Amino acid sequence: EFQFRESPAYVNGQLRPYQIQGVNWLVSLHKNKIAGILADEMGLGKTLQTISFLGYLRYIEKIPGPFLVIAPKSTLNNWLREINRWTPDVNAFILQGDKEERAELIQKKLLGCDFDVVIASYEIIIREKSPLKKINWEYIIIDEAHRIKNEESMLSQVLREFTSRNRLLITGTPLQNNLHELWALLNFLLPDIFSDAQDFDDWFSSQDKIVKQLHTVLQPFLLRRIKSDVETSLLPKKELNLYVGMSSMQKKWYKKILEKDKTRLLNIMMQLRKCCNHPYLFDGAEPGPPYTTDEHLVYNAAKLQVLDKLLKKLKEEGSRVLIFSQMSRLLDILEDYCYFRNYEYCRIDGSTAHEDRIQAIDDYNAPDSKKFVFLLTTRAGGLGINLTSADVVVLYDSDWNPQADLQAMDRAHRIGQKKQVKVFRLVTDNSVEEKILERATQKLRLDQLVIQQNR
Amino acid sequence: EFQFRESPAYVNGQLRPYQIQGVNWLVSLHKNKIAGILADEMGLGKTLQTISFLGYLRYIEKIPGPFLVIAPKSTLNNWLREINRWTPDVNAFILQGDKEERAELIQKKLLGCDFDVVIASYEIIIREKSPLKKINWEYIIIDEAHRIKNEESMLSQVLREFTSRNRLLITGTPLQNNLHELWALLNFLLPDIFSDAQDFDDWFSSQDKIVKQLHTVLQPFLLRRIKSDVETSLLPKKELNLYVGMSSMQKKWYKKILEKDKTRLLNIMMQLRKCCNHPYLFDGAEPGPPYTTDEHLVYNAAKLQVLDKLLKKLKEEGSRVLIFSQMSRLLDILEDYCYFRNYEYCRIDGSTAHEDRIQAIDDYNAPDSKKFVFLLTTRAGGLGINLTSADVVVLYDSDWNPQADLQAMDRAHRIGQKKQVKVFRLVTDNSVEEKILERATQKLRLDQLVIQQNR
Amino acid sequence: TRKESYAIYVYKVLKQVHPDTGISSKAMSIMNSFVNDVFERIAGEASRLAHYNKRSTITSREIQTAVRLLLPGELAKHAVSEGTKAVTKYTSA
Amino acid sequence: TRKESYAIYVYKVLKQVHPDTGISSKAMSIMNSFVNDVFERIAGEASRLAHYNKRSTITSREIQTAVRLLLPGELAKHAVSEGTKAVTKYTSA
Amino acid sequence: RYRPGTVALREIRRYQKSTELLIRKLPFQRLVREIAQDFKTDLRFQSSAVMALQEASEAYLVALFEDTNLCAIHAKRVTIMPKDIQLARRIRGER
Amino acid sequence: KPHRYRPGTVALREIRRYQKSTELLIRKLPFQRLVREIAQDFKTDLRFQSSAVMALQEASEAYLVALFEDTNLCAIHAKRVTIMPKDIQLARRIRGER
Amino acid sequence: AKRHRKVLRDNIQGITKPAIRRLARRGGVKRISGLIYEETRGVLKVFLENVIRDAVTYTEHAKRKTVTAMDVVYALKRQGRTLYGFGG
Amino acid sequence: AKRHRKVLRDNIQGITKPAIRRLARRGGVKRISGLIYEETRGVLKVFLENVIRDAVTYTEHAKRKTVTAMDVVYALKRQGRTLYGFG
Amino acid sequence: AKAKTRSSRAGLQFPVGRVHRLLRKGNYAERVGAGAPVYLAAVLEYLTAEILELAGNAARDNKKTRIIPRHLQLAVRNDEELNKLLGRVTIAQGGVLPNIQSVLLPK
Amino acid sequence: AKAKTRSSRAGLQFPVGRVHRLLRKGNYAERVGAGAPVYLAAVLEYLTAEILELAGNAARDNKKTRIIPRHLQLAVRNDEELNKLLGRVTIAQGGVLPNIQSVLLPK
DNA sequence: ATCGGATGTATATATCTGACACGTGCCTGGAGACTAGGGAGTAATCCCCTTGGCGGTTAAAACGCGGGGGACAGCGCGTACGTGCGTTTAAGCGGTGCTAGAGCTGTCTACGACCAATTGAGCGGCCTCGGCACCGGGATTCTCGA
DNA sequence: TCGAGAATCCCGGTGCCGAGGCCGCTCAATTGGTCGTAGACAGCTCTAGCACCGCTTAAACGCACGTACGCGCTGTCCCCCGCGTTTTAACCGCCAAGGGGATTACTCCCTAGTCTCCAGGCACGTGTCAGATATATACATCCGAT
Ligand SMILES: Nc1ncnc2c1ncn2[C@@H]1O[C@H](COP(=O)(O)OP(=O)(O)OP(=O)(O)O)[C@@H](O)[C@H]1O
Ligand SMILES: Nc1ncnc2c1ncn2[C@@H]1O[C@H](COP(=O)(O)OP(=O)(O)OP(=O)(O)O)[C@@H](O)[C@H]1O
Ligand SMILES: [Mg+2]
Ligand SMILES: [Mg+2]
Repeated sequence: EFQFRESPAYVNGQLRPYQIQGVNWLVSLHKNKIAGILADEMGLGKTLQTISFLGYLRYIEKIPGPFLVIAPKSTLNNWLREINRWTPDVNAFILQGDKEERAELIQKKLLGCDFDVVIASYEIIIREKSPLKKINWEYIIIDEAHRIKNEESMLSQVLREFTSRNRLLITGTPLQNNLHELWALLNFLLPDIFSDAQDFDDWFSSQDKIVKQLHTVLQPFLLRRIKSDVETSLLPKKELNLYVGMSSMQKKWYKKILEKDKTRLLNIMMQLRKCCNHPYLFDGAEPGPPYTTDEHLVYNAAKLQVLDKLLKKLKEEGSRVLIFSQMSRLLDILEDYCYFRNYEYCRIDGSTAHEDRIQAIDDYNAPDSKKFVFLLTTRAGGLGINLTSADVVVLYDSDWNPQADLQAMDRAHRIGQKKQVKVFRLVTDNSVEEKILERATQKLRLDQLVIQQNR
Repeated sequence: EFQFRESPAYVNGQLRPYQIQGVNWLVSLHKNKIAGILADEMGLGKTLQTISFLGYLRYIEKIPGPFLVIAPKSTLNNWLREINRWTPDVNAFILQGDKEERAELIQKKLLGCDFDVVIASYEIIIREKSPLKKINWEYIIIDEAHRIKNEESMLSQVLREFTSRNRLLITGTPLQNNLHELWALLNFLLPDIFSDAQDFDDWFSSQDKIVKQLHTVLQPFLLRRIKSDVETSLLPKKELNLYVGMSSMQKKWYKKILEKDKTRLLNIMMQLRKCCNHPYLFDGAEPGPPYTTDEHLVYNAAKLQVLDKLLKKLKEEGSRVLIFSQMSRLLDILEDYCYFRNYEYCRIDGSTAHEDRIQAIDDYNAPDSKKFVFLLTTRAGGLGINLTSADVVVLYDSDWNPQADLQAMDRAHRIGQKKQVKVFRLVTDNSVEEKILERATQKLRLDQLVIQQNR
Repeated sequence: TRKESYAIYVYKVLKQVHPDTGISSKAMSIMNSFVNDVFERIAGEASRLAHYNKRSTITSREIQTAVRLLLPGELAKHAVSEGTKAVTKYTSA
Repeated sequence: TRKESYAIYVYKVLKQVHPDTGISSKAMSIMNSFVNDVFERIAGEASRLAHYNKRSTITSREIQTAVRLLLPGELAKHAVSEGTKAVTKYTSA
Repeated sequence: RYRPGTVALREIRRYQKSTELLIRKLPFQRLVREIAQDFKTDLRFQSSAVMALQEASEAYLVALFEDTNLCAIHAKRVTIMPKDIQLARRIRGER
Repeated sequence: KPHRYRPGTVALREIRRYQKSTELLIRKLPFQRLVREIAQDFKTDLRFQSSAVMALQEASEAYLVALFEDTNLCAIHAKRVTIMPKDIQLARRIRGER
Repeated sequence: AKRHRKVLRDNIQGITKPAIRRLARRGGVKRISGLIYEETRGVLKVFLENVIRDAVTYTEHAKRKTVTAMDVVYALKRQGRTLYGFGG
Repeated sequence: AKRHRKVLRDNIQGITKPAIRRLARRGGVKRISGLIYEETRGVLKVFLENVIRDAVTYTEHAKRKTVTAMDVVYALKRQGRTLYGFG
Repeated sequence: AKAKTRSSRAGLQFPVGRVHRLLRKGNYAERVGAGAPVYLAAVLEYLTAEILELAGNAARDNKKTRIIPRHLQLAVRNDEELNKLLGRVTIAQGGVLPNIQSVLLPK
Repeated sequence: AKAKTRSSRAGLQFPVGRVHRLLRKGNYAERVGAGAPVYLAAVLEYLTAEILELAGNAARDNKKTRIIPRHLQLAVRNDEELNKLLGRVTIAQGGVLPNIQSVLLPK
């Protein structure tokens, strides 16, 4: 069939050969009338192949049509700018903003069919579902596919109601927790083909009798390209675990929690995690009032006490830092710390407004990049955004799900890095953090050691 | 011993021989230290023997002392006047009147021991008991003894608390209902001698094995003189039963009661008695308002309808009438009837005040006796008073206890009558009145046919 | 496991009273609560009546008395009418 | 016929509390009816608790809980202390 | 002469100090019997039963007058009036 | 000039529209936090069912609505239209709960 | 005519005005509006109707004909007004 | 110092002035004196104290650790406010 | 033979057998007469019928065809017999009766 | 062996055996534990002691040596906790608590 | 503001007195011993439902300002009610007669419990469709300034 | 006064979801005998409620007076309502972990049922002392002339 030998003429820029192979894969799927998962690793231009394939469907098979692209909120500007850079000839816009503006946009453009590509976030989709359900979509494109890993999630349900000629999924981390997630994704891709949960489960029941069958069943539905066997031009990542103890305040509060010491303690896990991260997250442990930010912050927190030394050092080495955390409040603590330390942060979080997010990213990726450290959270700003300017990623606290950390560390070690990436994960000795690290390791091995080793 | 042959010198007037015999009996009892019942018949001067015996105890044994005479309220003036007529040399007064006057009298005379004879009614005795209990009485004299026939009656109890050298009882009708009454009286007379109820009962268990023993036991404790064997000079009474039916109103109301026809009917007996006496005693049966007294009263009441004929007739014969009734309201009806009939009544009842009673009796016993008919009630004014002026006694309605009727009919047929006494008892045919008459007859035969036949 | 309720019976009564209306789930929960409440009231009162009179048996006449005591005014007369009707019909067959 | 009351026991308690005071008969009847009233309250509450928890036995735990529910404030704690003391001593002997 | 009100306080003190019943036995008994006739004709009574009724009735009325006084004082008065009685009953939930 | 209602009209409109509806009137999260804080003082570290908290809120709002009706009647009795703490106190005094 | 003297024209009027004043004085009342007595009589009569209805129900359930102190006590306890001092 | 933003200074204040006004309006009240809110909060707190005490007693007796709808319903019924619609 | 439900024999729509079991396991009395379940079942059926017709009418006046707690509350609180019976009962989602005191209405 | 009353073993004055019988004859539950009568008797005894002590004090304040319903009423209505316990209870011949509103008293 | 004199009230005293505390005989109900059985406590399991925090959205709450109308104080004016006096009428207690009715006793006997077998009715699970909730759009109505 | 004008009501249209209808268990209700005891019945007896009257006496009822209290009117002011702006905290959905509730199986120990004594609680006399009454006396207090 149409094998699409060389780089597209209509697509600007030159794409590397494996990108052409992926585009060919997509075209094959489109003609065969099957939909698959572009599960390529983090960092490679998955957006670029997607745009190329849309350019195919517009300029070869001549179907501009309605195109729906769903993505995390932070990456909507990224998609818009990229589609305006590679094929600046398609009608594309972001369906975001106030509900008044959203309804206005619907009435003008969405109901006027004056569009080709629509970019929307999950919340808008689940919100603006009635008008979108009135369009016979050709392709529905979901970035960050592991978001629908639960089939009862109302995003999953709503997506299972749109009129779609065909579907297509992107995710850098396809397998998250167990097998059932894959069935969840595929039931969205090919509902008729699978339509079976227990049959899928018992066809394998979690040697060679299964894992080989595992590969065989999904060989045509998935495509992965590891960065080691495909790019290689990239210096590899350097990870590190900085084992630390606890300070006096930390130790005291840790026991106080342990022997149950009028405040509500129901999930002991999160209380211990707060303790290990920073005891000031507990109310009142900070001396005062008056509340002053001079220096009592750093020394009574083993995490931050080590952090100050390491950050200052790297400042003399003159590199750039990314800080990921699980908690917005700890992020506030860190921000106050830099305010004391006279650094130039560029904090992003789940409460940050859209254009503020755009402005922050553009600030940190500026030429000469006035900013030093950039404050993040693993969920909100830990997907898709392209902070290649920095070179040192610091995971303040580990996550219960390793792939959420893989995405975070790969937000800097992606194409066009041209540096050495050093990832400094902080752990606390003799604490639950060790346990969460262990469980994350088992969940991650259940993944890498089995499914995607050949890929 | 002192046999007291002839008429007392100190006592005015001449007393008949059997009176001397009774006085001798009393003196014997006094010396023997036993007390007995002067149970002489109605009409003979029982008061006179009592006064004579007191004159004995004052002028022969020389003991003026304290003397207590208890009597029905209506006869107190009679006792006072008689003691002032026969032996007008003794300190005697009536302890009656308002409580203020009563306390005043107590303080002046009773506590001052400035008295010899005290006359009091039952209610005053039971009321003024604390001051009277502070006198060591020599003789306590109870007229109308059948009043204490129940030993739990608070009059009985209170009398069983006074300090009495000796006792003495008067009653024209000693045996009222059964045997137990006699034991009740004798336990007051000789508490130590008898002091036994069940022993008294079973010593006889109610032929000859008993009634002879009955006579023997009480031969010295009792003295009776029938008028037939002693007076031999009084005209004998003429009794008559005027059987009547019922009028329309009476018949109607009688059924209405029978088949239970919103007003309370609990003792059907009294309701039927009211019906038979006069239906106007029921509220509303009288036509009206307006309420007029012309003639509808007489014809719709068989009792009164017969009464009008008989009363009018006897008016042309020109005799005088006594009317006894069981109910004060029926007495009011009769009074209104005479008001219509322009007769001159002199009504007495239980609500009539003391001096009003005196005035009424004196009016009816006046020379030429301006009054024609005299309205009474069997309980209040049916004892002791001396209406010898009249000659026709009409018992409007029978009583459950025959002796209450014997007293009533004997209030006119007593000494110094000098006429023929005609007693007209009215009965209603086919009514409960027949039943009450039957039961009264059995109670009366249980008396006359057994106990006092020899006396 | 299995929870028993008066749902189907209340539904039958409704389809005899208004043969064309419906009742939502919250409302039928409310009817279930009402039925259990009034049942327990009547049963408790009947129980203590039998206790006062030193019987050891709950019978239709104690149910009748407890009904007259609980239900007010016109409700009691019609309720007793309906109950006597039912027991009469029942004992006929 | 014989009628049972709490008279002799209320009198014993009174002679332990005020060793020199008496109680008139009307007040004695008042105390008797008070005792019966509170007994019936506690017993009924324990019955309902045992029914709720699908048990078929009234134990010191149910009586204790019913006392907590009924008696308010300091009376609850004092009464529970008294009762547990008594049951402890009873079991020890 | 005492000024209006003084005797009112005096008799308040007397009657709050005492304990006996305040309605006469026969009037109350007749009223009870008449009321009872409307539910079952030809009823009998026990003296203790009528006394129980009188105790309960007097207690109830005393409580009602306490609440009525509270309402009247609230309305900035000292004289109790039928609207005060009605308000008290409605709030108590007896309407 | 801008349009303004009289100081008493919007109150009547609110009365009508709130007596017409049936939903809850207190915010669910603040009520839940209050319940948890109160309940902590009897036994520490209790869990709740969502239906338990919802039942509590139903009962609480029902109680308060009844109390405000009684308060309003008291205020009218005193010849005002503004309800006041003395009115609440009197209403709870008459109901025998204070 | 002495037959038609008078009747108390009701039994409910036997609850005399002085008696109601005395109950009010025990309740703590100082000054009494002249209209109070009629509402007081009405209130009392309603209260009695409720209690007596219940007591008669108890009585005739027991197949008796005499209303007893215990019937009244149960009726009051039912009403929510426990009464101490009359048995039970 | 962004870590020291604020606290809602109590949970009882979470019953805001507008919410009390809405409850009053449902009750039928037109004007509300400014002091009403404070003792309204007091009254609500007292009521909740009683009911929750009773429900926690029931839960403790059943040896559970979660208060349930049935426990609350029992507490209300015991205090004399039956609630229909939760079991 | 062929089983006939006691509910059938009495012509009822509430379960006589279930009511009998609830009486017998409810610790109301040592013994239970045979007609007690029938009488109680009939009474509960009647009361339910009354509340249901009232609530259905209340719904119909709102041009609605499913009953909801609002309708139940209106039905109960609008008549004196049932209001007195359920005088101390809270109905979740019931709302209140529309009622404004007259002195508050504008002049 | 010589008999010992359950009341004696528990050292009470209220009768455990009678309470046990009343529990078992009152239809409260199918079975009755062994310590329920003891625990209940202890509680009733305590409450009676509390009320009696208060009423005796109230009597002694009136130079009286016999409790009467008036004293019981005074004790109960002056102790706020017992008053809460017996809120809905009428004590015959009890009288009321002396209480005059402050507004009425003369200026 | 302060005395003077009534006037009600509290207190001490002696006297009944009747209600209460006590002593006796009986029976009936509680304690002891023993047996048998079933309720509940215990341990294991698992799964489900609670908890905590974050992410995004957005509607309600908090603050502030202008102004009018509702509460509160003050004043005058009937007017209704408290206080005091003289009469009689109705209540209270008792006495009588009486008889219905309530409570005890002994006998069956009909009814309700208990048990075993079987079946059908009710519960949980699984489907669709109609009733209702937005939702825009015009009509009507009522309010506030004229 | 009548002309804006904001809120409210219908009202047709759309979708949406919660109601209604159908399909397998399983367990609990019905049938059929068999017992045994709760109560219904008849008879007896004695007691306590009813109705009336008699007699006493205290409270209720009608009347007059004057005062202080409730009610209406006026004025002031201030406090609460209505409205606009901003932001923040509620709401709902995600996402993990894991505590805790709910079932099942085992068995044991605690309660019930029975029979046998016996002693404690009840009914019934009986003496007696706490208290209510009456009397006199002292005192606090209130309302009217200086
Ligand atoms: N042909 C190309 N030439 C230069 N840069 C490229 C090319 N293709 C991709 N990139 C780089 O890819 C980056 C954009 O991110 P990218 O599209 O790789 O995200 P992704 O991994 O495709 O998808 P996700 O959003 O899941 O990370 C840009 O920084 C851009 O430099
Ligand atoms: N010695 C006498 N001489 C004249 N008349 C006498 C004499 N004795 C008695 N009487 C008459 O007795 C009448 C007084 O009534 P009396 O004393 O006979 O009543 P009673 O029968 O004694 O007692 P009761 O009062 O029970 O009838 C007077 O009319 C009087 O004439
Ligand atoms: Mg990308
Ligand atoms: Mg004579």
